[PDB]
Amino acid sequence: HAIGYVWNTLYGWVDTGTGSLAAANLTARMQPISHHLAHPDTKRRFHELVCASGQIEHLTPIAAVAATDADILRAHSAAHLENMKRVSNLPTGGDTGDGITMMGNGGLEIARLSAGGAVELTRRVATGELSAGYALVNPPGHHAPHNAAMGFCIFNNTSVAAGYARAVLGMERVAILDWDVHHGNGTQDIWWNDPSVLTISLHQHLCFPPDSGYSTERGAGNGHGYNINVPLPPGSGNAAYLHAMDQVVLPALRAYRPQLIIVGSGFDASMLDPLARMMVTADGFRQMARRTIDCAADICDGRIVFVQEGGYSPHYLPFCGLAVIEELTGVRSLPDPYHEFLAGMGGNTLLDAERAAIEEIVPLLADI
Amino acid sequence: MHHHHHHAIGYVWNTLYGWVDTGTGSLAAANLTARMQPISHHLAHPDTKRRFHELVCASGQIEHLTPIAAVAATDADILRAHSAAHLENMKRVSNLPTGGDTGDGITMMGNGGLEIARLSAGGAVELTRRVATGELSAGYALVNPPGHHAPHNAAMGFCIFNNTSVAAGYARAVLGMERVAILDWDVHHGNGTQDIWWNDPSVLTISLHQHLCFPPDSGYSTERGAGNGHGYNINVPLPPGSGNAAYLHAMDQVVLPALRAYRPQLIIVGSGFDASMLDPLARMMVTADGFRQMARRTIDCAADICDGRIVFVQEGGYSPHYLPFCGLAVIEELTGVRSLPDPYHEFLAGMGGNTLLDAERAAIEEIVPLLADIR
Ligand SMILES: COC(=O)[C@H](Cc1ccc(Br)cc1)NC(=O)CCCCCCC(=O)NO
Ligand SMILES: COC(=O)[C@H](Cc1ccc(Br)cc1)NC(=O)CCCCCCC(=O)NO
Ligand SMILES: [Cl-]
Ligand SMILES: [K+]
Ligand SMILES: [K+]
Ligand SMILES: [K+]
Ligand SMILES: [K+]
Ligand SMILES: [Zn+2]
Ligand SMILES: [Zn+2]
Ligand SMILES: [Zn+2]
Repeated sequence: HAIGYVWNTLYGWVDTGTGSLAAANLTARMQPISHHLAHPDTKRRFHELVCASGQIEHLTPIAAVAATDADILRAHSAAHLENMKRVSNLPTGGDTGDGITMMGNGGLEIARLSAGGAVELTRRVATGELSAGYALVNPPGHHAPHNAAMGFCIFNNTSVAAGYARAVLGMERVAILDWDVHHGNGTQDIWWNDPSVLTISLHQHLCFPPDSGYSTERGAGNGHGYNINVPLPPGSGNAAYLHAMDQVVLPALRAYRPQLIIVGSGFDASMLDPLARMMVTADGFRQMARRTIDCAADICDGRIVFVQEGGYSPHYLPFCGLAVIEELTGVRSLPDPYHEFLAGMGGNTLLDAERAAIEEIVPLLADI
Repeated sequence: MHHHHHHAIGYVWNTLYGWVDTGTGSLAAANLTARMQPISHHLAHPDTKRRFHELVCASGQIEHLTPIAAVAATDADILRAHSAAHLENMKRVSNLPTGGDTGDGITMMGNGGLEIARLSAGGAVELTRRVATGELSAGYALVNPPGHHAPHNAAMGFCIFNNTSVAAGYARAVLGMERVAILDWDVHHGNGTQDIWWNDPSVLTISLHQHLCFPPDSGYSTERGAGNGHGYNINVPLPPGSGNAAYLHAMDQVVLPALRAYRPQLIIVGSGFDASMLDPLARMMVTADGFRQMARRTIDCAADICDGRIVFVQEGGYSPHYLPFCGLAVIEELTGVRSLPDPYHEFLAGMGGNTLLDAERAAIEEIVPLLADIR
């Protein structure tokens, strides 16, 4: 089966400045650093591993096409789009609104290519040209709500893709499964009132954004029951994540019957990620991808599009990401070289608090 | 500003601590067959600790510190904590043209790397000596390479010599202290320190750590020492996700009672910051304010029981962004000069770790019965 793969060189050129997360701040005594948390290198190393592993030979490279204004407006307000144009047109770019998420001059180009990468892959998987794909995009998306950029996200890539599959490809139902460790508040916002896009987020409870991602956030109106948050406790590893998959996510998808499953695929739930406290290993992500791809095979003719979200371990992210790619190609050519080191650390036993957190969500399936 | 409210607080930073060659790998070596791409910043790159030093300076804290030169630990110093075989092996590895593998396949010394290892251990010793004479009331030795994994007869987990054990050995043998406590709050088990003082009740070793984080299969509460040393090793393994609340409960329910029961003449803290909320090498949720409170508690304990004699010795910690602020917070508790906020405080404050969870309470409670056997 033909597996689409998007990497655009510019994805690795996203300028993350000289700060750690916020900018270098002299009065705060936040010393400048050359590797920002969100530095594009982590995602670049993933791409390079896809290549150096030989996975790329089993992949069909798909060129990103710049997401058009029409594309973006299917997920975002006109005001946000205008604002991003405004910010990117600034001489040296600037603040997109949150004081953290920066765009350099002409940075809109990369934002368009990131969203457009998700769209082009979605387009080609929906035509049946490809069976599935991974769009290794950057900047990420899931924090961008309808009317803003946020949390390194300029546009909500997966929502742009979903909105494309809905409006252009005429699909009635699309699901976005987001397993980036942070809450997909942006995706939740965009599709809040809309039952034609089921939005599911697995995330460390209150990791980022603050005060966001409670399971009580279920959508509104016609969209009520079509947003599912699965907030998990810090220290949740493979057992908790797979339990979440098996108890909530896959039942949710099966209940909902999407024509397309889009995965907001971050790897910041990994054992080694600085930006959360979760204990997922490459094998955990492998199993999560395997489960979702199989579900897609069962319920929507295998139509599944992975779209890169977060993840901040330049050491370990590439192997987490590679594991996902291997599940897509079915070519398994490399061990996770950290497996031995991480295997004894824990996370593979479903703890009672993990179980309880997931069980809280099971009643919500009834409303799908 | 020349009227200070603190006594002399020692501070050790030697330039070479920032020059430890960590190579081109992430954690183990970059390995082409495994397709582990080389990387410019190894997890344990010295920049993280250098950034801590530069923040000590740039914040103005250095103006409230008494800079203390590291002196190279002598063979005699090292030998109070390590075997002649280990010392000789480190000399052998450091004499190799490009140095090499110290034994475990990850812990490397370049040629002449022994000089830095002696300076790291010697930094802890020098500070300890100068607190002991009363010249300094307390101090922070911002040493590198770290120590706590190195047992009597090996280098391990980036540790060449067990710096705090070298310091404690010196306090025992040279300063004639009868009892020394080593409190190790680096997030990983202090297996090395535990090993060194296993049979010896004259050094109380306490480790708080993420359960089985590193080393594997190490750091159980059943590891209690042996012979006359039985009851004088205390492991407090904690669940992943443990934050300020668990750590401070650990301090209050186990650590401080342990120290009070033991009555050391000196407290040495193996001070890592890898339990921080943003560290890649553990899953703990300690913030700078958590470390502040741990430091405050431990210094106050030292004030109460051993005339304030407390020596902090740097261990691990892998957030170049956040470690400096964790470390700053601790040093501010030494000087009482609280002159800089944690700029990450609000970002991290709502993430959690500030509620003592049942599993966290329960893990700590396991250790409480062990206090009864302390001295
Ligand atoms: C890619 O393989 C590794 O991860 C590498 C080698 C290893 C492999 C397997 C095991 Br079970 C243990 C170690 N492990 C390490 O380099 C472990 C470094 C220890 C980090 C802890 C340092 C610290 O802060 N101690 O307090
Ligand atoms: C020093 O201040 C900060 O750390 C900075 C700003 C901030 C400050 C306070 C709060 Br309550 C929230 C955010 N933090 C962020 O903007 C957080 C963005 C990173 C997390 C999202 C990345 C991701 O992978 N999302 O999926
Ligand atoms: Cl002062
Ligand atoms: K919806
Ligand atoms: K998520
Ligand atoms: K002992
Ligand atoms: K420890
Ligand atoms: Zn994320
Ligand atoms: Zn002063
Ligand atoms: Zn450590």
